[PDB]
Amino acid sequence: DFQAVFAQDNNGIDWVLRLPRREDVMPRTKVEKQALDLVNKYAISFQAPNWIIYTEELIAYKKLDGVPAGTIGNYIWEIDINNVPELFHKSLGRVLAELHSIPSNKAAALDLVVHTPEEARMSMKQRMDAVRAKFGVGENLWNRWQAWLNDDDMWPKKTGLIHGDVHAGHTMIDKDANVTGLIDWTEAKVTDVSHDFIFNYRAFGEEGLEALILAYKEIGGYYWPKMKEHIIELNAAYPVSIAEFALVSGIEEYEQMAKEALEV
Repeated sequence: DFQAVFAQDNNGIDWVLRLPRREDVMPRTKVEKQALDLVNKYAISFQAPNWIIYTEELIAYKKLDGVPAGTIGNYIWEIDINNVPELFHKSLGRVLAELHSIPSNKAAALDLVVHTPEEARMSMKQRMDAVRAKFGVGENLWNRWQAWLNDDDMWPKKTGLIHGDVHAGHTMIDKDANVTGLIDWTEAKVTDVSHDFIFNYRAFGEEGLEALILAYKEIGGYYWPKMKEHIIELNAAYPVSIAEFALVSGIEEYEQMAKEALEV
């Protein structure tokens, strides 16, 4: 959908230019642009791409600081789970807490999706149902999901502005592995903040998840007693996402993957 071009300003500033490959960039990027504008307005403890050039001809922004975390010959490698710097979880907790605290009404005024907590729960229910109607779901997996869905103590009572596509490759870090920015904001919306914790669980296990929760809680982010359990059930609902991708992509490999992951 776009070619990426690095370059430098006359004044020595590094830039990223997005060359559009399709004639519908504007309505297809409007949400991302709005989200980025929002995040840049309110965030001060991390960077997000700031699209100060936004047209059909061109979308361009000043290059963020730092390097993406993890893998990029074969010089730079994925994060070593045996040796994660503590500053990593602490700083990601700081960043997510700031992001998740950005005023929801400001999002509601824009074209971003904004879920109350009840709408986030209902959203998960419907996505599960849709997926099941298309592919079916194994009995034990389905029962686990339903048990989670119906468990009032698990579900958060507040929603916030999330990034929605948090992975190592989307996290900009400095030399000390302090997170300094995030990229790729296409999934930004106001919803269950738990989505932004899934990465830590999957890449770093229960320990990493706990480290992140601890930092987030300590710096003032919204916390509830079953948060960790909830994030783990949300992780257990990943096959919904795989099935969703099979449906939209029509790619057979992922239909196969979906069916295997849905335990049918």
